[PDB]
Amino acid sequence: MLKKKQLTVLDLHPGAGKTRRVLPEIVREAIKKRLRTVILAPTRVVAAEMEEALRGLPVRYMTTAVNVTHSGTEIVDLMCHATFTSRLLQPIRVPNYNLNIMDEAHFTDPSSIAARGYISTRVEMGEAAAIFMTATPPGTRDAFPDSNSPIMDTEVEVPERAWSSGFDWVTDHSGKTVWFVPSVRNGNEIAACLTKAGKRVIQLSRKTFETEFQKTKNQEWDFVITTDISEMGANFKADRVIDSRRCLKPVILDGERVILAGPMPVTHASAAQRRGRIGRNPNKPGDEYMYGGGCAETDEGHAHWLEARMLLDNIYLQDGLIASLYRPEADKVAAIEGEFKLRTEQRKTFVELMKRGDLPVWLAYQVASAGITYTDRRWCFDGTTNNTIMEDSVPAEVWTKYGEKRVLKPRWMDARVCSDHAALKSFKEFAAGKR
Ligand SMILES: COC(=O)[C@@]1(C)CCCN1S(C)(=O)=O
Repeated sequence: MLKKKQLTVLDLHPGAGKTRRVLPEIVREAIKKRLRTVILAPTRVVAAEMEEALRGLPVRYMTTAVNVTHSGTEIVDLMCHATFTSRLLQPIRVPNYNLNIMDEAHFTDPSSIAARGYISTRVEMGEAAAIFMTATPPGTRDAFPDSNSPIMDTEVEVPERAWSSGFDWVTDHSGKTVWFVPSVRNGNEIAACLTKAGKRVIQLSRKTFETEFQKTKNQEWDFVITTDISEMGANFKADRVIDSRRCLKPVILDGERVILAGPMPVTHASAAQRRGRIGRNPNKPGDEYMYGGGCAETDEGHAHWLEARMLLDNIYLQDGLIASLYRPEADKVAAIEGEFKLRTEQRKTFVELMKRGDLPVWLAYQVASAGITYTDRRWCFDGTTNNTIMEDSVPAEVWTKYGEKRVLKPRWMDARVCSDHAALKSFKEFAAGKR
């Protein structure tokens, strides 16, 4: 696999040992051939799992999730997918890695899609080798792949709100369950219901993942309520998965705003990854997978793929050339390569709005291309009356950096800035000039 001009899709079933057995072997061979190597982890929890698998091998961990003293003589770097894309965007020089290994290469966040497009373009140009590690590569139509032990699959009605009766099977269980919900707000309602019934519940989401995941090992639990984030390597010691088979989809309407459409069916890849959390111990057959809906290819027209093109149009590759999206996922967006390319100063603003401002890619692009500087927050208050952000059924309010009390009415409306209590609290601080 290690020869140039070759991208290998390592697609063993979930739990086959791609991380703990296959990855150290690849790394030993790459170190033997003096290949400059990058290992890309989806999250910080996977990066820590990787240090345990690669202990004793000379790897430079470019993450603060690991506390290692680096010798300064390593030719293998390990960083998160987002870190790689971030450094490609920033003026920091990134080595031209001879071998690029992406673990959990099915991740659909904009920074992951952009990293795949960049790496696969370098391979197509004959400059590098690449290994994409995932049981569910782009385009997969099998939601029921192989497992370490047999799984009991059951199509059943799954509650999406609190309930009083009709779902005795949910609470009559004596093992541990991992339940996938379409959103944080939906997970809160179901968690409150289970807690009221005497259950011990832990809730996972993107912003709280590293902190709350530790609780699955530190304390006894009955249920874990999670969003799609637990599809990226998150290992659990569970005997059941309750899968709503639903997710929210960001959609750009009329090129003017972003809405959170749905809940709608997950892809075949997501359903297979959610099921993949159980049936992993060959000595414990009969883990349960209860699913409450079907799959559809909801990745078509999803805004993440448009955002990855916004990222790639602003990364240098060679003169005026721009990296293309990885061919199996290149048709999910109707976008012309280069249409989002910004000049030096607007690009610098675009980067800072995502990196420091913590804004979604699409929203940061609208601000930067309009000629607005990073610290100028006047667009947070001068939008139309139907762009008013609502908190507790009343217009949200902030004190501006001038000391004036104003209604949050952004010129560009992106539903992700107020999708939950935490996101809106962060957007209020941004609009106030607090970061
Ligand atoms: C945490 O998010 C990031 O780091 C990414 C890679 C996400 C999209 C671009 N930004 S950016 C400006 O490069 O920081």
